[PDB]
Amino acid sequence: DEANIETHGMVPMNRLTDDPRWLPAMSERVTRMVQRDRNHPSVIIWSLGNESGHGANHDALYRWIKSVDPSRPVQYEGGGADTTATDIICPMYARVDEDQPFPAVPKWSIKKWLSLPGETRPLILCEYAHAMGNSLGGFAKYWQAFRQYPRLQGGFVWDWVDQSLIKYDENGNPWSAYGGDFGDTPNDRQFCMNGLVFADRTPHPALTEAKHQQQFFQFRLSGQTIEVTSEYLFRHSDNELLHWMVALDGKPLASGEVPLDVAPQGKQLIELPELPQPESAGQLWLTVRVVQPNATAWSEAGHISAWQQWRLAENLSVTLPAASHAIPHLTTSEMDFCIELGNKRWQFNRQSGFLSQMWIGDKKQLLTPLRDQFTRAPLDNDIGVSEATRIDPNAWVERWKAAGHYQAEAALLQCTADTLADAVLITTAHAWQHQGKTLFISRKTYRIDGSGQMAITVDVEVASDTPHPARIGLNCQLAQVAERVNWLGLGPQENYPDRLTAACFDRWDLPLSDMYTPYVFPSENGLRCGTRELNYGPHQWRGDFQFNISRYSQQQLMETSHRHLLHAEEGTWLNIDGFHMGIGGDDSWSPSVSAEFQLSAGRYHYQLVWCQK
Amino acid sequence: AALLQCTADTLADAVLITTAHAWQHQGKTLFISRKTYRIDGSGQMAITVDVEVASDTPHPARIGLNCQLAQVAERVNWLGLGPQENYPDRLTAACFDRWDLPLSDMYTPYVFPSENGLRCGTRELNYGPHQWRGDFQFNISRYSQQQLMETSHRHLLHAEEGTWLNIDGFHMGIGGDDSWSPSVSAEFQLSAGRYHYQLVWCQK
Amino acid sequence: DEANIETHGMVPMNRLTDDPRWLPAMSERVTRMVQRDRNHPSVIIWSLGNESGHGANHDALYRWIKSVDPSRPVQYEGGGADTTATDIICPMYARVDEDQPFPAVPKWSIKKWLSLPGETRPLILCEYAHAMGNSLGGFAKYWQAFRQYPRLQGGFVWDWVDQSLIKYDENGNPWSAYGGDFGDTPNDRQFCMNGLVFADRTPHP
Ligand SMILES: [Mg+2]
Ligand SMILES: [Mg+2]
Repeated sequence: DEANIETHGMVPMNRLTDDPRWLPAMSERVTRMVQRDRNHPSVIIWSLGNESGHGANHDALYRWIKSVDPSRPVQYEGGGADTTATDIICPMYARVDEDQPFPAVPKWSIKKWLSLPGETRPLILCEYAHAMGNSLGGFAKYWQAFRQYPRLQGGFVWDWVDQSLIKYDENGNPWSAYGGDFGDTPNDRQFCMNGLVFADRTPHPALTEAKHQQQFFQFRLSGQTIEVTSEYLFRHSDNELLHWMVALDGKPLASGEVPLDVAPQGKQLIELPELPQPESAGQLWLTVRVVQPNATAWSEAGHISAWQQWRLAENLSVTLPAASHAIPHLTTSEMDFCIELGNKRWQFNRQSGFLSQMWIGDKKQLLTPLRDQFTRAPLDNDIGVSEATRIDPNAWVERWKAAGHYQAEAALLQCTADTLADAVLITTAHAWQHQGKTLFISRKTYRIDGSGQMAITVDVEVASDTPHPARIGLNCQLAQVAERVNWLGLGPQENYPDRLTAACFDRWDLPLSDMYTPYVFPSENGLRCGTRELNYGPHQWRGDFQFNISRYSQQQLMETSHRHLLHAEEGTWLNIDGFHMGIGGDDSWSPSVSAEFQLSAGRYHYQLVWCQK
Repeated sequence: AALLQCTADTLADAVLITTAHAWQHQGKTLFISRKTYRIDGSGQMAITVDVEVASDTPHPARIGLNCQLAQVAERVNWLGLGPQENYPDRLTAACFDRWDLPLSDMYTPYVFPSENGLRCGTRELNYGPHQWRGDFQFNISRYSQQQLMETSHRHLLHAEEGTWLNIDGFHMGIGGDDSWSPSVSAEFQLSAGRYHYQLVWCQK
Repeated sequence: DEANIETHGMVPMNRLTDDPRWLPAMSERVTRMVQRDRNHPSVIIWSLGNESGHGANHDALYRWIKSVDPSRPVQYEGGGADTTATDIICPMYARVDEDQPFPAVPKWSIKKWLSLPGETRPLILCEYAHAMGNSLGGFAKYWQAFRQYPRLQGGFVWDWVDQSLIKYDENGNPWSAYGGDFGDTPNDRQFCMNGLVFADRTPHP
């Protein structure tokens, strides 16, 4: 609970608090709270105010709470969260490993706070993990330090529900309004969402990550025994059933159910029976989940609370997919390479050096040719506080715009034609320049198998002065529209290379509209990671990659502002990428992507195989 | 090892020979490797290697290749890091510059004979009439690799004929903070599952 | 500086120390040190012993140093390096990020020592970075934490010089001998080097 004080506008932020002419008007908002809310059993921590500087009055009211009710502690944040007007330390937005110094109000690192000379109090965070748009990246690193150290205690997540308002058009259909669009000046135009769910209510994708790291059971594997440990403090395990399943490539072999009962703060060992070993290639996966059988007051029957996955002993493929008896044929022109095989054929535009048109039928498979891609639509965690009038150089979007990633273009260097005994090999190199400075280098080889599949190998090379690029991959525009998509990898939600601790590796099936996640502010969405097989319509893709298929393009998400003004384009845009950047973050105005997950190797490699039917 | 496949290819300006291998033991397949050989028209050679490691056997030591050259020279010339030795976990001391030394300083005689003398992060290697380009780690020695494992003292080693040369792509940190428990930290182990490297042989 | 006490063989390692029949023979090796080395300006930290368990005698001599010379601190290692017989924490071979638990004598992580409930003293390591053969790997990670945190202070490196002995063959040429090759039983055959330089002297890499 909290009184009603905030003075976040004055210069400096302790003018109306330190001056003692304002003591009567300020001490009628704390006294008349305590006399209203002191019988209830729920409130355990009082708090004075938020973002109002430090002064003498915040020391004056503190003994007034601590002298008329001694059974609860008192918490206060502003001024650095160390002063005499508090009992438990509570910084806002403090990082985990790195630290940043300011004049006169530092924010030290969370492991460094406790070891300063003469410090004994605990530490509960008041605000962490800002959550606008795609966020809650790097969330898993907090919940290792929260369980290893004894004296850290946890934190509070900003914020739960959106703040949107509705408004009607001339058709009668509504659309969610935001910020300063009613007709006021001035405004701030994006900082009103702060969403973990929508305003309906209907859950974001970002919630099911926070469900997983906060679970009440912890599991650990050893040999052939599984170990279950608890995290309750008062309750005995009355209704819990364990549910185990072994899996090979989407085909089940063994399953079972074991009843469970653990003491508080105890341990239990569960012995697994023998499991049959397969003969073909594959990685054996093990999945364990926890199910309640009866209905409580706050849940129905059949609720799920905890899960965990591991990798078991495996076996690797030995034989070779060879061979077939069909031989491809090729022929040349001054604009196009024509490589056919029976019904199916391929064409190569000379000047772009790209795949111009692929054929099944008598049917146009594609419109836009096969091309590399090096960027994304700017999310909220890299737009900063920059706008069209005031600029800021430390944000990511202004550095990329400054160097010229969005503007640069390619120039061709070399394409050669080769004919093997069973295949053909077409080699092509490219380079991207801007204002006379050479940005990026790429070299790729195309191989056309005799069976019917295609083998593509890519070698990219990045200069060391320009800032680090967003993605490394390629995209295209398919012409047919289907109903469902089928991927073999991770699911069922979305996930990024920094937020992937929540999924499990299994087969999944969904229709098309669930892949697009409509945010209120339109940006990039819907990448699936770690997959090994992709199936859509009549087409097939194999390798190790990250992907997203969408109805919408990539440029139109960058240009517009609202979510009700998007229109559907024809065809389906498909985007396949090799290596990708974490999103963070812990603030939204300073960059907060951690250094381990950036893209700074200098050299990279990836391989993929196209296939029909 | 057991061989699987080798094919011969003739381009317009080059030739391409493709070869795959696999290593097994007691009926369980340990390691997989696939490599391509390309012979340029200028005089140089281009070699590309793709290796693949199973996920149950513990993590291997190095990933590379070695050979036995027949001529003996006086000095070696490398372009990269120097002048001492360095490993991928102990490399904060060198600087990136040209260096020149005679042969005997490359072998560091410990009293207990073991592995020694890898140079890391280099970009050019020159010894005698030969030339190697890419991005790699290397050591050239008078001694073999097996005889360092077998014996016990340092005064009982004898010199073999020729020069053994060893070139490696990716390598393991050594630690450590104890000597009875393992102490190599988890960040510098070799657990990706897939790896890639490329190198170019050249004469004169 | 250090007195002359080590009892690393008995079972358990506090038999000859906790039993008070051995107090006179043990308190003639600390008293006659302090009266020999107290005028010099170089010594700044006294130390009782190494690897000898914990008992009552190590609490008994501690006030005897801290009552006849108050101008220097007193350091002691064994038993977990937390007990009442010391003033500055000194674990041996403690790691930096991961930790390993033992029964009854843990070795917690070096950033985790200072944040336990009711702990205020500094921390100087007594032994770190064992150095036989190719070693001193991962050494750079200590010297980031030594400069970021205020209250850590540094450590001591084992060991400086090799312990080799010479012996002659029939040719007259020498070779460095090690361990149990003279003709004794038993032996340990590699743990005598611990080298940062050779025995000449000539520096390691
Ligand atoms: Mg405010
Ligand atoms: Mg000892």
